[PDB]
Amino acid sequence: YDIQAWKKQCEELLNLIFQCEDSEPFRQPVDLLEYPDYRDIIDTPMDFATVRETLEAGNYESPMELCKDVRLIFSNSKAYTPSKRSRIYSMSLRLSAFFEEHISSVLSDYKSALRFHKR
Ligand SMILES: Fc1ccccc1NCc1cc[nH]n1
Repeated sequence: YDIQAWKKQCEELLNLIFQCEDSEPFRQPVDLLEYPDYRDIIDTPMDFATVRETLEAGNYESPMELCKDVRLIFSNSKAYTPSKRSRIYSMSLRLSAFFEEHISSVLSDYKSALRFHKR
């Protein structure tokens, strides 16, 4: 029933993601000195520190907004990868599976709580 519970749930999920070794390439913005043409392919950079900071600033209204930004981290990795077998891309697929497995109940509980609020 709690319309605000998603925020702490997302904080705890981001804590789990930061503990995951697979998140290391995604914890901070992609370095343009390491990948000079990054912005020629990727229009909207995103990373987990920017997601956490947006959440902690009170700049997400719902877990769907957070989920859209986290998914952008993974679609950027898929768009920039030179191969479907690359190391960083392979790490993003596992991390995406972990994130989707955990965010599902957060989204369901929030949407259910909001429907109850507007009943
Ligand atoms: F070299 C790559 C292979 C596959 C996906 C992404 C990259 N480089 C960009 C990046 C993203 C996060 N860390 N570095």
